[PDB]
Amino acid sequence: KCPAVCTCTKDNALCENARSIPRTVPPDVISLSFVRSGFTEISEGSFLFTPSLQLLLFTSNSFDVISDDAFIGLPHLEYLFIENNNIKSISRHTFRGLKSLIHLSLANNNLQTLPKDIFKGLDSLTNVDLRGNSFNCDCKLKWLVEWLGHTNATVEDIYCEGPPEYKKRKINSLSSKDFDC
Amino acid sequence: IITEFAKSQDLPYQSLSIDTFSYLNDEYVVIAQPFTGKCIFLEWDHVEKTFRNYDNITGTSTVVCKPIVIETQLYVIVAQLFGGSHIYKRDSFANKFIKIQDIEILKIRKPNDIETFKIENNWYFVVADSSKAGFTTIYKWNGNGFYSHQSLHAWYRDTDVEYLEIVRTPQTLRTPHLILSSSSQRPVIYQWNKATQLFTNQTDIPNMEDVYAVKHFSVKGDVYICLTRFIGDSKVMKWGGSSFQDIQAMPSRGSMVFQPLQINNYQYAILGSDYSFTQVYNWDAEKAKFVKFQELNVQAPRSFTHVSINKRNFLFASSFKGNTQIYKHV
Amino acid sequence: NVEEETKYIELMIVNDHLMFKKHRLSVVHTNTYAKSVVNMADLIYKDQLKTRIVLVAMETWATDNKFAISENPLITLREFMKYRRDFIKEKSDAVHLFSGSQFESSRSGAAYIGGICSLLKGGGVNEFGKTDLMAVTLAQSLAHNIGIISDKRKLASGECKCEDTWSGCIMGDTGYYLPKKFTQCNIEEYHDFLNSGGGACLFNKPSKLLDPPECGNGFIETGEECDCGTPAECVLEGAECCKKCTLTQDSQCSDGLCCKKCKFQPMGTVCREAVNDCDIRETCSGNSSQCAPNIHKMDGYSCDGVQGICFGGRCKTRDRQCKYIWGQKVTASDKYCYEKLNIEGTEKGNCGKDKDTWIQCNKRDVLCGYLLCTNIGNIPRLGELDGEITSTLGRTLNCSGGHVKLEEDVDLGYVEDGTPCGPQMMCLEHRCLPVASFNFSTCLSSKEGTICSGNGVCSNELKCVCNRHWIGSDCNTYFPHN
Ligand SMILES: [Ca+2]
Ligand SMILES: [Ca+2]
Ligand SMILES: [Ca+2]
Ligand SMILES: [Ca+2]
Repeated sequence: KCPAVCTCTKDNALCENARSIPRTVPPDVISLSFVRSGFTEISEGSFLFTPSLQLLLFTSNSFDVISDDAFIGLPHLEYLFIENNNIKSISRHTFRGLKSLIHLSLANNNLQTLPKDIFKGLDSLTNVDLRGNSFNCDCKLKWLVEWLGHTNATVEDIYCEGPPEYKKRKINSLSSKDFDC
Repeated sequence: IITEFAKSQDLPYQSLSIDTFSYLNDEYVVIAQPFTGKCIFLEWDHVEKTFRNYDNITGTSTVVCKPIVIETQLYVIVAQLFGGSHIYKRDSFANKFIKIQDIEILKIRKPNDIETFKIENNWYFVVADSSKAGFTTIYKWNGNGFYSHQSLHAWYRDTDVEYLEIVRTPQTLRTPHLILSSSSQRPVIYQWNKATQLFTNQTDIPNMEDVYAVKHFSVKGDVYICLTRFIGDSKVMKWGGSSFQDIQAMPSRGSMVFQPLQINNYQYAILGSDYSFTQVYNWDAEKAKFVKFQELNVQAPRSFTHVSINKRNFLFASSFKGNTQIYKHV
Repeated sequence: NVEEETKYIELMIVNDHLMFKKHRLSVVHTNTYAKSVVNMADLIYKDQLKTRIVLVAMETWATDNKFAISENPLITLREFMKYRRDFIKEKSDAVHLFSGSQFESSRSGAAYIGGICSLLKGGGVNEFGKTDLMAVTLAQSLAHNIGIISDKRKLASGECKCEDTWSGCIMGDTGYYLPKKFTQCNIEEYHDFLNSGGGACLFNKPSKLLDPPECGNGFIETGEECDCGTPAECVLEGAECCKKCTLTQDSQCSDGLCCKKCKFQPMGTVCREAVNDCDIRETCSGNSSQCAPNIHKMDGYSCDGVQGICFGGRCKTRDRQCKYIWGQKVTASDKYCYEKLNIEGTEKGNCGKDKDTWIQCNKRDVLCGYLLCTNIGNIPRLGELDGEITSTLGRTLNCSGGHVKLEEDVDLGYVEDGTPCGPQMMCLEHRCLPVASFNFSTCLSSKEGTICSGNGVCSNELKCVCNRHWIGSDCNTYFPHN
């Protein structure tokens, strides 16, 4: 049933200060949240037991590493809001299997770099949010420039925080060849 | 010292709308409880320092209970999803509510919001009808009842209606306006025609699609509006004289309410969330924008109402899935 | 029986140019949106109606609209059905239009009542909205297609009421709080429609979908040999037959009516008994996991006694029409009413609504004109009274009628075409015309003026359902066997 650490509801659970990922959450919920939780590492197969999740949210957490392909068992997840956290490392294959994700948020995570081809396979994406970050616009970030210039999903404006010669301009305005590094 | 919202009471029932009014030099609170069909009236206990239950109006599925005070007489507009909507009058002699009028079921079918306003010493209320068959209708008080005045937005599923007064700028005076929010449509602004006594000149608010609700506030003579989006970006816009221009955008995760509140000449905005915490915003006068102030833990907030009692300020948060909460601004 | 089996609506969705525009001019976005709508509608249907909504085809009008979309849902429905008859060629149970425009009526969509499994009526039109709201709209349109209507008589009489006072029910007008459940009367109406022979095309399980195969969806597609669906309910049936979408050594099936205990049920066993007179019993073939598709007698056979002719597997009479329009207590009025009212009458007996002189029905057969019933109430089960109820009086007979309309221009107050006005004699357009005018097809018969060489019933697909132990194609050779 509902964990004592989570303030669940009929179709929504709000796990605050949880030190581990709940596993016995009732299968009637379609929205799970994690605010200021204790666990600092999302491992593979942490959401297999809850196939009814249509919305997943993380806020104000502190994450060291999110493991490869951590969102298996969610074939109906349409919204994924991993925002306001402090993630030191995000894995390339993290969003594997999310063929129905229409909205994905990675805002205010203080991220400085993103692994190459992390958004591949998300054909259903209609809105990607990446504000509040400190991405370094250099030779390790051609893929995001190309994807932003080639994708059709609505991505809001984001700003560079890398080299002094690439300060305060839209990555959408960056060119694939223009990378002095 | 700094201010903050401290929890005061937990009322063990769900609610959709919470309203306050002044009746005979006393302050009252009306709570619409959806699943029991009750308009719960609360009064301030001057002895126990609590909000005591005052009276009840029994319905079937009540979404709104709007109180209207017309010349020291209290009328309550009760909107019901089932069994039709009715109008009640407070009979102070017997200390009970008497049903004085019935709204036609064919006209108002699926109400979602009621807004009351006064134009030139005339009292009106607008019901937002969320069904295609039912139209958003304006009712006018003629001295002994409320009768239909105008239907506005035909074949649309209106979810919210907002009354505000803004200065269009070929002029200098401030004129009445109505803003209608409907499903899958842009918000619509109506302008009051003094000659024909009707709301005319339908105009859309651009770039804002599927806004659930609009609520306005004033900062030093400038009128702003808070735009409510369920999932996406809730926005604040400023009236430029002929149109609204974006001021800032806010992350919305299950947001059904974006309420501006003015407490002790301080401008606040509370953005609800069904999937995360509820964020209270403070207006930064120097930056002319809202800044994060505090987080509230309320289960599926539906409305936020400020109550002032003999220099004590209370915040009523209506919870659709849990216990409606009362906060104190300390 | 018909109520425990699972029904499958093979649905095809057409997105017009406005719906294409509403999704940023992208085909993939429109397809994904429509798939989500169909999936939520299927979720609504499977729980209560025991029916699956399967999306088998789709087309999007990326260039422009093939016809003018009107703000009237009924005109749009008529035009879309004409287009589907003339241009759409995919095989499906229903063809519904997803329109990006907004209709100027009380309804978010229009569909033909009981018109499923029909080329001319099997479809509807729906207007754009939120995925959940538009899923509800598609659900109610398909419910109209499968004979589910909001019974005005019982709703006014309070015989049945929606159990949800907050969100209402699906058949009612929709507000912000969307309905989720059908009334019990809606379930009963669906069961009555199924028991009357309707929806005979819903008993085949789709083999090809628009979705990539999933291990546990339920449908056996290419490559897959067995599919019992989700393992949660696979324990009840098919647990020992299919595992991980793979056969368990010696196995013949995964599920199905014609296959028990992982073994082909012997040929000749009954998988579907006839629901009425026009239906044909289905027997297992001995080498198939699912029962044979629901076939019935062809259009032309006699049902009940002599008062009805099968049309789509359903008996078509005047008493049944009276009950369908007014109520179960209502019965067809006596032939005395017809022969003494339709010959000479105004607003009480006629065969047309011409304003000049109405219609003076000829005494050849006046059973094809005004529908006169007995014990007619004040309001009909469905439609709208175009006028006032007729009331006309050695026997005294209560005799009444009406002018109920519907989604089309057809007047329900007149006798439906195809109703028997005599022996070998059946109505057509307010005129009792011979059966040869209807141009009914026949199976292969060897004798003179017979059906399948005498012994044998001609099915709806124009194949001879031979009698017991007659293997021959035209039912001519007796082959003993067991
Ligand atoms: Ca309002
Ligand atoms: Ca079929
Ligand atoms: Ca499959
Ligand atoms: Ca059959």
